Amino acid sequence: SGAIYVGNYRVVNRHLATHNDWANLVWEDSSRDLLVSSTTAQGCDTIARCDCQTGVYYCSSRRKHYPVSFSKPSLIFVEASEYYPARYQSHLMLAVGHSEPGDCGGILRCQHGVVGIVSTGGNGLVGFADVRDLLWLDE
Ligand SMILES: Cc1ocnc1CCNC(=O)c1nn(C)c2ccccc12
Ligand SMILES: [Zn+2]
Repeated sequence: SGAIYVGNYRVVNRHLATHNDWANLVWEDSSRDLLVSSTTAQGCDTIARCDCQTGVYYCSSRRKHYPVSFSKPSLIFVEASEYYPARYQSHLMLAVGHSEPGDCGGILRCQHGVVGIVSTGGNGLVGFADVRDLLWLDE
């Protein structure tokens, strides 16, 4: 689990969005596994605006943060789970690292701010849904 709080928005994995997230829907993209809902409280996370390929992510299944190198956001085939059939996921970044399903929502951060959230994984790889292109999160 996990979310990003920036301005009047909450960014979550679309497969983990709650009934309240869907009732306050701002934008969602199934191919990205992202959903953004509106909030009453102002959030103060900072979204990175950069092309970094190194950063640190939180891994709840190890209670640890790990530094990784990751690929630029791209269209990648992702195997099925109970939440989606196998399909191409867009704006996905991969790194070598540990993850389990419940690690979704863990934040990846570089020196500039939040890069994305854990979304996929397996075989020693962890995939992150990028948020750096969503310029509207700051306005
Ligand atoms: C976005 C997406 O695509 C398909 N199902 C999902 C959503 C469900 N995701 C997973 O099942 C999953 N997430 N991570 C980090 C893992 C690590 C090891 C094994 C499985 C997973
Ligand atoms: Zn950066």
